[PDB]
Amino acid sequence: GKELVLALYDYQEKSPDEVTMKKGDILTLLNSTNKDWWKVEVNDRQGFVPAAYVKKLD
Repeated sequence: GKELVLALYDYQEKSPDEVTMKKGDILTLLNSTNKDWWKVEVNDRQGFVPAAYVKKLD
């Protein structure tokens, strides 16, 4: 019942509520209620990244 997404691109956080990811990272999806920005967990950090830059795996 987990929810994982694949990072399709690098993304560097540009705001306090964003988080950085590297292409190929496997992120835990926390909140996908917004169509443009998804909240994800990238290890010990959480924050928003662009929804289009990740892909649901499950």
